[PDB]
Amino acid sequence: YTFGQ
Amino acid sequence: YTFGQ
Amino acid sequence: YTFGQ
Amino acid sequence: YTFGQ
Amino acid sequence: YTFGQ
Amino acid sequence: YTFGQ
Amino acid sequence: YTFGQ
Amino acid sequence: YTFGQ
Repeated sequence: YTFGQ
Repeated sequence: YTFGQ
Repeated sequence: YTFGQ
Repeated sequence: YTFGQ
Repeated sequence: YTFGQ
Repeated sequence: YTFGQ
Repeated sequence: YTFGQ
Repeated sequence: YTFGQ
């Protein structure tokens, strides 16, 4: 799980 | 699990 | 688990 | 920049 | 910059 | 577990 | 800059 | 700068 912003 | 901003 | 900002 | 694995 | 594994 | 800011 | 593993 | 393992 990867969340990038 | 990775969260980056 | 990695949280970066 | 976010790199997750 | 966030690198997680 | 790593938290960085 | 955050590096976690 | 945070490095965690």
